[PDB]
Amino acid sequence: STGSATTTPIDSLDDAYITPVQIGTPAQTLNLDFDTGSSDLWVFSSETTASEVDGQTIYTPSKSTTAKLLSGATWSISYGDGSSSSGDVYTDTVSVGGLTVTGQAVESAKKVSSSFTEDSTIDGLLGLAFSTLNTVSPTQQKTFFDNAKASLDSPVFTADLGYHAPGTYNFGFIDTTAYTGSITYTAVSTKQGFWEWTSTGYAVGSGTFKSTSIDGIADTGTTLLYLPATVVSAYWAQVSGAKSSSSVGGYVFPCSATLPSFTFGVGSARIVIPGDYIDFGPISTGSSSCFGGIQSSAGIGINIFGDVALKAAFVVFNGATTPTLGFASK
Repeated sequence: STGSATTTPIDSLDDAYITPVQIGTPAQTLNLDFDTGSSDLWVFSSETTASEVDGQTIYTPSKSTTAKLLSGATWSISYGDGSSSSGDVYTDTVSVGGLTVTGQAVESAKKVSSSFTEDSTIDGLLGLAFSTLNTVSPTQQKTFFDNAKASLDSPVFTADLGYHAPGTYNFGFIDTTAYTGSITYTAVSTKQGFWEWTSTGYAVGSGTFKSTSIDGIADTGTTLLYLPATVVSAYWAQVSGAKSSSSVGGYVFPCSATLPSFTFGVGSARIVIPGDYIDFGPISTGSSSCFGGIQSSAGIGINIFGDVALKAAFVVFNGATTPTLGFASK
């Protein structure tokens, strides 16, 4: 089997992407944030504290003839941005772009933190990291991809995120029309549960490529590109007036600037992030200070190849017995 679904930016900045997902019988369609940095499929639901729902579409398990309470199971998750959610668990039928999994753990939120409430466009998350990170207790649950893998034509999914435009998540096949040149594959460590890999270096604008190993994670659920402070300083030093602002929480730059591109290495190959992809717009409405899309990871503990980087590429998440990542230009 295969599946193919369009993923759409939630706003004019590409802060996140939502993909429609059918849950239950009859189908209830929710728009979920596909997140290769986590491993829980959780939804706003009829069980979510009413004051914490503000415009999201909810899953109502009592209206699904295929929903079954996973008795005793609870979940609770905290994300790198400080947001969180928790609740109980049903199993139900879940379909993405025509690919159907029966018995998928659907984690029903009883509580969500304010950032989720405040984002009316995201009805939940669909985790695509390794199932070892799934938070369901006492019986850890598998991701949608893990459950689907055996049925897929090939044990892969691909992320093709758009810049200010829709893109595609495919399951079970590699669309050879969706990228240019060849796909370069690189090793993955699953030791932390992430799609963790080592970039071979970087370049700023037309500058020379610096060969240096940068370990990080391919994370569709993180907006920006988070890299070591040395690398980020070298990038922003090429932008007149750019500075790190403790009050804003990162590098800002004059909105009048034209940003240089940023290149990252995948083996001997190179992925170029156009400068425009690094512009996240005014820090507050009407400001002439703009927020940068490349930020330091120094306070995180891990480097994160988030959407800023991934949307410059066609990305293969290869879930073969030894997982690997593939990147192609597009």
